[PDB]
Amino acid sequence: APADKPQVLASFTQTSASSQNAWLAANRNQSAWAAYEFDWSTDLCTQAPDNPFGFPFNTACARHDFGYRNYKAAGSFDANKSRIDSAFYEDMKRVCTGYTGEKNTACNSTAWTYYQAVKIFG
Repeated sequence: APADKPQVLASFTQTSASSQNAWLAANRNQSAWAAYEFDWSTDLCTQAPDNPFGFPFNTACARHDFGYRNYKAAGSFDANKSRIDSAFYEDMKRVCTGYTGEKNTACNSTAWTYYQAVKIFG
């Protein structure tokens, strides 16, 4: 793979909106990133806790899968797990800002539950 793969992987897995935006563009153009041989497989939120109100967290889950799978492939998972989990939480919170009142609180509560369900592993 290219020499800057570790840096590209870091850039796609930060908690910032710009990192998520960069990853989203790559996700839509995976073939353009073929040289990097990233693991683009994801189960979306199928292995996550219940989502009774149906908030659209699929993309949040997808980027979290990307972070986990690729850092595990690089053999440096334990040291990056925290940031990946946090980025996941931030991605979900971004979704929630689109709601007000009860919905906003319910959305943030579901986001917290999802985050805690992965944080339990370490």
